[PDB]
Amino acid sequence: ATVSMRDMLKAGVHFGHQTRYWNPKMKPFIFGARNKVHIINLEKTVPMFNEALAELNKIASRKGKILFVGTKRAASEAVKDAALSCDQFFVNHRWLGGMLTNWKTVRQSIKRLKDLETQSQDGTFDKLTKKEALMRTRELEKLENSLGGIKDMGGLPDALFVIDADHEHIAIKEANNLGIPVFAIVDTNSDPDGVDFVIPGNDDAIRAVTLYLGAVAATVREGRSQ
Amino acid sequence: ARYLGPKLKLSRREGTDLFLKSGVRAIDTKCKIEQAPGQHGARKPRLSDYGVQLREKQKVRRIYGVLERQFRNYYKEAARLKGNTGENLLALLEGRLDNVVYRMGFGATRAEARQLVSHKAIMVNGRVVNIASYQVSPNDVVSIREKAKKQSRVKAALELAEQREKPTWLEVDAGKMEGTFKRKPERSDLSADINEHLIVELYSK
Amino acid sequence: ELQEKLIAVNRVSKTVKGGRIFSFTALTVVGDGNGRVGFGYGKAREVPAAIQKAMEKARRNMINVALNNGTLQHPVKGVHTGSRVFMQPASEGTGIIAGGAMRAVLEVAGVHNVLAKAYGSTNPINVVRATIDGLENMNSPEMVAAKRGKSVEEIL
RNA sequence: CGCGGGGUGGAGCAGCCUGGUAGCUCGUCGGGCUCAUAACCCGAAGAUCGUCGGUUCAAAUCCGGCCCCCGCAACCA
RNA sequence: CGUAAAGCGCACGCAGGCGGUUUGUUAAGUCAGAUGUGAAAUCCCCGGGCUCAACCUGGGAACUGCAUCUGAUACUGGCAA
Ligand SMILES: [Mg+2]
Ligand SMILES: [Mg+2]
Ligand SMILES: [Mg+2]
Ligand SMILES: [Mg+2]
Ligand SMILES: [Mg+2]
Ligand SMILES: [Mg+2]
Ligand SMILES: [Mg+2]
Ligand SMILES: [Mg+2]
Ligand SMILES: [Mg+2]
Ligand SMILES: [Mg+2]
Ligand SMILES: [Mg+2]
Ligand SMILES: [Mg+2]
Repeated sequence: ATVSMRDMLKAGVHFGHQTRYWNPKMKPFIFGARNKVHIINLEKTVPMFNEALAELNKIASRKGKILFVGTKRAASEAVKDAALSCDQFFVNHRWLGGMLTNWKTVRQSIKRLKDLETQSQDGTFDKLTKKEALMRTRELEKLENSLGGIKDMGGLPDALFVIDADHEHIAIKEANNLGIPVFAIVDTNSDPDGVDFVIPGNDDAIRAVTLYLGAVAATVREGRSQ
Repeated sequence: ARYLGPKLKLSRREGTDLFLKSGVRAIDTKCKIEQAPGQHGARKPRLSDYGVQLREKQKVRRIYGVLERQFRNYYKEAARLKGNTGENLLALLEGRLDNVVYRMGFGATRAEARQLVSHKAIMVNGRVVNIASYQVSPNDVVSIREKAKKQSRVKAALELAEQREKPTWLEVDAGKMEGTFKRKPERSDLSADINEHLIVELYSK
Repeated sequence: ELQEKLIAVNRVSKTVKGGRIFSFTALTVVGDGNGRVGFGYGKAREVPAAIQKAMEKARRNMINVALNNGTLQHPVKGVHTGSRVFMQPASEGTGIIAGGAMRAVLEVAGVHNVLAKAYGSTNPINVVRATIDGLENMNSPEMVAAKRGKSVEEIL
């Protein structure tokens, strides 16, 4: 809903990477350097975060599908909880190159997963040999990790919320290709060029990602309540 | 200095009625209009860009019965004039005396109209004019001289003209056999299957 | 309503261990004759498959050109790799006096009057890219005035 | 039979002219939606373009045959 | 003009080319106007005469130049600080 400088500063949003890894494009949002580490200017974070929240709310009210993309070890479970609890979709394992631009092929895999999953419930993996009941079970496990968050999406989304613009550059680029706006939490070592709603701030602390996700999940929840 | 070969052959090569016959019958009843002439006629000619430009130019030349040297002079004159080069070129071709006498209807075809002009049956503004290419000016009066006012070919040609779209820019009377060229026709009044830009482009290569 | 045109088909080879693998490339341009034009380059083992891939690719990734009554706004220059391309607005009736690839792209984009001249390598792929880049880097009085904070009459 | 027109998911319609793309509306299945239905939303399924042929790298499109449909067509004591 | 042809082996330096900023002045370059001249024909525009056309012809435009006179002083040049 609403966040403030104290909450961001308690969760450690102002901390950035070390100076020798920064992006010169990220200079405007940089406050200073302390002990060879950049410090992110929260006076820029707060209005940008609130402005991104407003745009996300408007999309949610118009029944837009939101794809929560975050795949680092520090934000995988965080992004899964936020998207389940906001009734939207997510990716929290390795992003498949071409999820969006190659949606036709990726969709065939979605159909395969649904059929395999229903067969498991029915009991189909009993007539076949034990090996065929472990192979298919292993296939279902892999397909769940990869496309288990977008099996019900059914189409190209209307916005992406990428936790790490650095790590998830492929997803951002596919979004830019298709036409889908990106809301991205962007650290000091990252490139904000492909992002439409930049949100400067630390993207590696579990506390910070939980902060961003709770606020974003509440906004989408309230916008669908409408 | 005039094409004397078969007429429907040109219409088949262009794949379009060139009005080279009077119109007593249908061109599909007189020839195989859908098939190009010659041994390899049924084949579908895949035409290059230079080919389409050349075929367009040849279509216009064969409609009006104008050879290449004179036609090139027309383009030069049209390009020199002010306005639009393609529309000017069509205007000159329409101003030829053979075309005018055909359009008012003292001739089944443009070949028949041309023979009348040549054989001194036509008068513009009261004077016998023998020159086919003679450019008629606005407000001119074209008449059939008294000596030739008897010809059955003229009578039947007038009847056939009643069966075609009557040009809006000339004023004809079939009782006196005299027409008035009021104004120069526009691109709205001419058949839009012509593509003049191809001719302009062709002559600009 | 989209007019399409195949500019060039070209046979290439790969020279695999067994010998030469011949495949085909097709360059096509599509446009709505009213300011939108795109180009598509497709490869395949057969000519129909190649042109089909190119046409589909070209229907996507189209762009919008600010056309002035079937003519250009002002003289433009386009450059891609070794191909330079000069284009100039002309007066109604001139026609499209352009080169080989430029002819197809301009006709399909709706330019009816232009004076064009390619300087440099006349490779069709690079020529098409340069002419489309020139048509895209061309601005109209409305956007120029908006950029400069004036009215169109102020800019004339 | 004569002349003209027509045939595209179950239904109703574009696409044909300029040869490269099966679109629009309803309907069907499944889900959400609704306590449920309805309304709404999202998917999923559904045509080989009447058929037989030719044209041509390529045909719903261009050409012909057959099939049907429709209008007109001169004939009822 | 790195590798396709193409940076002298390197430097100093006369002639030459180019010249930070301010004021004043001059008016050379520059610009504006005016005048003289730039033969006629030819090219171009609007007309006219040969039945049309080629051709001939009336008027105009043009001849992008040069010279002189009168002005402007932004910039370049000169001179002065
Ligand atoms: Mg001769
Ligand atoms: Mg060269
Ligand atoms: Mg060498
Ligand atoms: Mg060398
Ligand atoms: Mg050296
Ligand atoms: Mg030196
Ligand atoms: Mg100086
Ligand atoms: Mg002076
Ligand atoms: Mg003279
Ligand atoms: Mg005269
Ligand atoms: Mg004269
Ligand atoms: Mg000075």
